Amino acid sequence: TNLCPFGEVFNATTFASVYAWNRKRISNCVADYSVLYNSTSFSTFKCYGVSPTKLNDLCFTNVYADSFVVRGDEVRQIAPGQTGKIADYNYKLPDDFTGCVIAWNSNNLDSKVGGNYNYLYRLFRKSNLKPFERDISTEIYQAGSTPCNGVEGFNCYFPLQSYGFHPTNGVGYQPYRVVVLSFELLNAPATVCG
Amino acid sequence: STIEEQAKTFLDKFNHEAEDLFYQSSLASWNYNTNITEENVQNMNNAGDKWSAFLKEQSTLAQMYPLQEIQNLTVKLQLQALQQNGSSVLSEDKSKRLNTILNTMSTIYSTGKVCNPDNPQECLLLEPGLNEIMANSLDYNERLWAWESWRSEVGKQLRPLYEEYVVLKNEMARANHYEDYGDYWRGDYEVNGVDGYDYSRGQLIEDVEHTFEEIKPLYEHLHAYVRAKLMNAYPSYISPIGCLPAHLLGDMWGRFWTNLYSLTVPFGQKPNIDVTDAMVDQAWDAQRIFKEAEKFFVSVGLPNMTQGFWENSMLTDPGNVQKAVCHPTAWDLGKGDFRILMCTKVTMDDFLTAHHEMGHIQYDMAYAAQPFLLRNGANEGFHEAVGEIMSLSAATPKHLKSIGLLSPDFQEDNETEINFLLKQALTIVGTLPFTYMLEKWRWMVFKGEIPKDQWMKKWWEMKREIVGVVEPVPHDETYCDPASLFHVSNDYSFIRYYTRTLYQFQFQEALCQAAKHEGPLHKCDISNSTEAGQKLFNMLRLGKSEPWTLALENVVGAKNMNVRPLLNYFEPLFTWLKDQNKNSFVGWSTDWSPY
Repeated sequence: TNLCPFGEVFNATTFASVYAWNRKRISNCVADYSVLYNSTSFSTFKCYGVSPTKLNDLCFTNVYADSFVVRGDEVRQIAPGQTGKIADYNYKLPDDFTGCVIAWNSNNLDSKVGGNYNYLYRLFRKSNLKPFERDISTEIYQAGSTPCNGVEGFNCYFPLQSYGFHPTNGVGYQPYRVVVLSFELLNAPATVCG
Repeated sequence: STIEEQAKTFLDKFNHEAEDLFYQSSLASWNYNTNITEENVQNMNNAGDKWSAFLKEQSTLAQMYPLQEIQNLTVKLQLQALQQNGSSVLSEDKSKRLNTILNTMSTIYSTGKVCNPDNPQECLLLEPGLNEIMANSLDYNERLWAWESWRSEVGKQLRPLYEEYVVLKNEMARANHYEDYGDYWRGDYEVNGVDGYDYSRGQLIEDVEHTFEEIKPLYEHLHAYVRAKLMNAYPSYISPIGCLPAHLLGDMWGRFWTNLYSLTVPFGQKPNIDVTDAMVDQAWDAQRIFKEAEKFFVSVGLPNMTQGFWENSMLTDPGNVQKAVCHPTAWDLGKGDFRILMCTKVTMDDFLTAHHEMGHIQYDMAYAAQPFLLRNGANEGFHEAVGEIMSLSAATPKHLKSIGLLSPDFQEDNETEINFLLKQALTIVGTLPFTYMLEKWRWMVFKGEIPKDQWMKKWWEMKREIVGVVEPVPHDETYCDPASLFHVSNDYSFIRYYTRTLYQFQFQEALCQAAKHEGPLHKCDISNSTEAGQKLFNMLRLGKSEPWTLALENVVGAKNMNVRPLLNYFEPLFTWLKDQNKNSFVGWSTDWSPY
């Protein structure tokens, strides 16, 4: 019917951080996953629950695309059943996730001389998130038990901390753009049949 | 919540916030080094004082959590590291004048001008000439003149400062709950809280001396040989039984005996191995040297070099429009940024210096997965040890035949073997008595068993019982020769060299035992043996995470520095020295004098 815009998600002009990650709905279109599969422009392309080759011959009820920017080491934490700061307090994939995770290097785009501090991430929290939840809160996190009344000090820190992306950093400390495609299939009418 | 978790949260935030400031200060200082200009000095010291202020505030905030409640030892190590007060302990005026003393002593040592009496219109520094005179002269009286003039002048100019420098540093030590500044220096080897591996700060002494005895039988005989041949060069001043004078040994101080390979060669009519001509014949360059360097390490089973290493580093002097300082250095800038700075030339010596530096870089790559504060060697000797045992393997005839530099028809015999062992001995075994004596004297001046009125006396009264070098000009207490050396004048530790030598030969013995090598040990090469590579990596990745006693027991099978590998490495030399001195006088007596 209509070829749907993978171009607005993959070749976007701007991406968002990992604490406030962008989620966009894909509905009533025909998708071409073969373009994405052997594009050989993606560092990692890993699909859980569906085999990567048989994706086109399958129909889905609702498909979601989430986008953010992470570090090079942290891409392994974007997977079902892993721990770390990103997997605990930033982006939690369930233990039954049906979908794909894509990440590719963006040092050409996302890094600058003098550094680029505009991609942020949350480091502390009071609990671990359950799957597919977003926390945008910017409240001050106390570590101990003494109050600090909305102002930082001892044992009270800001929860958000900023990335620093320089052109000269190593592979592990370089920016990676991540798109997570989440599929859900149930007994409703269809929306995305390639 | 227990202070257990509060401290860990503090440390986590600290690591994530400190990595970045480290990286910026690092890149600033790098760009200054590879391009000298006042603007870059401005950028450098700005970023630096930012980083220093950061660490000061972090420590003054970290002092709060008391470490009698923490049981996890990594947390205790990190908090102890971060808790150290530093020179911020003492009062404002004391810190002011102490920093001023340090800076002025360094400056005055670096700006020494000595002037000869025959040409008062031409006066010369230390580092270009003075060093050249005393290294490559064959004249007695002129060398004694240069030596006496330099030592007398700068020693009398420096001693009044160092004198109470002593007590200021001692109180700075004492405040932080120590007996003497020597204890603060020795604390780098301290380990407690792990049963079976504790190491008191005093134990080191009781070790370093207990080793030195075993090292004297080999040393004594060498000191005979070096003396006997020297009798032929200056046959009007030296004694058949006495000690060597000071102005006959090469460098200004005698820190090494490498400058005497000309007058003390075993078999002179035989040339050594030097592949400079073989390199310029095949038109090598910097890229080829460093490629072979990384190839050696890939053979042993270690990582390759980062792409940023090839892109951003400077492996050639960049010409005359751009200046630089090209002391060979291996840079860890953080965030996975590893580089090398070197003004390379196509020579044999740089072929080994490249291996030394890449060994440094490999250590830094190995411990990069540890917390920020635990990113160093186990103690202050391990970096240099791991750097040296690589040149030691790459400098054999076997590896050089493998690389294709020497034609495979180069046959070696017992004369060239003894040549290599002697050239190694001069620079390795000859630096140990000097090192041990120097730091023993510093420890005794700091602990106070050498009253002021006797200081210089016991200095020489040590040189005659340990090193066996007598002073050509008599000195009273108005002289101060130990303050002349760069390391002592500018507050650096000095036992790192002794422990480095010992750990170095222990590592070599262990590795090229597990690497399936039989024969004399100075022929062993670890090229193409992944078994030894993993045994080394299981020590490299730890960093300061766990006591150095275990870090060493992993690789050598022992918990303390031992000399049997070193004495084993020099046994082919010991056997020949015993027969060469079968007739000559071995040892020395203090009953001789040069004046």
